[PDB]
Amino acid sequence: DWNFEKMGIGGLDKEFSDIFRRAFASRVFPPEIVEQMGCKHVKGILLYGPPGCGKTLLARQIGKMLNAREPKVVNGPEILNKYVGESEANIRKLFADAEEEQRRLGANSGLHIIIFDEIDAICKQRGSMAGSTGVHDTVVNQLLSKIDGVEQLNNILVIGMTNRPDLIDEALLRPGRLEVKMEIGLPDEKGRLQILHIHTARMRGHQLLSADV
Amino acid sequence: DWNFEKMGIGGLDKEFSDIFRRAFASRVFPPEIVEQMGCKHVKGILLYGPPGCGKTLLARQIGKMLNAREPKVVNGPEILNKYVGESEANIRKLFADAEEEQRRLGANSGLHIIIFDEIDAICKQRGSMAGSTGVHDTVVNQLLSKIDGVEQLNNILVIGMTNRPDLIDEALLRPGRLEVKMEIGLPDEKGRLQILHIHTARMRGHQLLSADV
Amino acid sequence: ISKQALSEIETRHSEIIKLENSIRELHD
Ligand SMILES: Nc1ncnc2c1ncn2[C@@H]1O[C@H](COP(=O)(O)OP(=O)(O)OP(=O)(O)O)[C@@H](O)[C@H]1O
Ligand SMILES: Nc1ncnc2c1ncn2[C@@H]1O[C@H](COP(=O)(O)OP(=O)(O)O)[C@@H](O)[C@H]1O
Repeated sequence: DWNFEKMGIGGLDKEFSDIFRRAFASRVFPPEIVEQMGCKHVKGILLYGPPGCGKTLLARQIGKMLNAREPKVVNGPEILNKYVGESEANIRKLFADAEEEQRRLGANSGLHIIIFDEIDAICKQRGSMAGSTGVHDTVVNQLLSKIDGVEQLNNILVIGMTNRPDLIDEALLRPGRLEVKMEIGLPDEKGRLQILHIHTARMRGHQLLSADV
Repeated sequence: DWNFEKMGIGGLDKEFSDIFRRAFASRVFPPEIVEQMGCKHVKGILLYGPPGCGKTLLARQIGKMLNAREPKVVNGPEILNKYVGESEANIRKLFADAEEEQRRLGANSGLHIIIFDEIDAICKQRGSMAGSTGVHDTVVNQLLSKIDGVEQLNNILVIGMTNRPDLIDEALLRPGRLEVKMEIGLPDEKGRLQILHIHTARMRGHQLLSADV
Repeated sequence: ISKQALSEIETRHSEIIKLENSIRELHD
């Protein structure tokens, strides 16, 4: 079901074409090509734009169009730890399934998609804060090590959303972790038409719209 | 049992008419047509003006008028705690009842009214107040992450009140996000007459006021 | 002039009172 209107998106066809071109392509190709080339599968994406401008709209639709297990979504900075250390336990409990699957099966495991709402809530300048407790540094470093480090990962996809790309530490943006970046500006006239239609199909279905409109 | 006069608010008839039209229109018509439309109720209202113009009393009376449960009010920044993480835990407990009730019955639950006083005390511009502990930026992120997001809620209504509407977040006042933004202004002569009559009703009824006035 | 403070908790599960009751009972 790749209708793209049954799903309900505001004429963002070109956006999806470009994202599939850039990524999700090595994902549907012969592994043998990936051995001759030796190019790894991209595992980082970012979607930012006018606050809630259909920013979570497609985030709530991608979970359907995929023939793998339902992607796990993290809704905002709920990684709270009251005693000591369990913030790093929470961060750990996100990637356990990927580790287990990769150990169980390799080169054909599948994909696991993780979504961080309010990325900006938890990822800021490491040294800027002067607070006595350094929890933010602790979580930032743990996440950095998990996404990138001596240990290798090949069956994950991290997606990040912020309504203000500015308060983000540059270390997390180094090439090889979140190299890809994309913006969602505003809807064209033509896309506005499809939008109106999508937002008015039921209206016309039950004969509640005056022909003058 | 009800009456507009019973409340004892005068001079804001247009304001009440607009509020009722844009807030309570979908909650009074027979369910069949509204359900045939697939429209989501508005769940946001914001008020502001100079002190002593009857903003507090307005919310007091609007809450009292409903045949719903007693509204839960928050008196300024009263949801802060001395530890890491319980600003969010406090801003999150406010929605347990609505979520539970929606999941038990669904589509037939009563409204849940929440009132914030001086919203500007807690919710302000992210990227500002560059002090320490980043708690404010975390609270704002949670509040938005919870008013809207991956989960759906249709039995809530939030009222905010401020005096300096230029310091609130942009998305917090966007569509479906305190979208209705009203403007209470100093009364007119007719408003003055109505007000004086309202505050001089218990006197004429006991012959305690001389007819000379 | 500036600065604010913070606080934190830890895993302690002492319950020395109950352990003291128990061990005293053991002694008797
Ligand atoms: N182009 C669009 N097409 C369809 N719906 C859109 C579009 N732009 C915005 N919307 C509407 O905006 C909402 C999409 O969710 P939204 O992006 O606001 O969530 P959010 O990212 O959690 O919000 P916020 O960032 O403000 O916390 C839906 O009500 C959706 O219908
Ligand atoms: N429309 C109105 N009807 C009756 N009283 C009003 C009205 N507007 C203002 N008042 C009077 O003004 C006062 C309300 O001020 P209030 O709205 O509480 O200020 P704030 O909004 O800063 O808290 C009350 O004493 C009330 O008698």
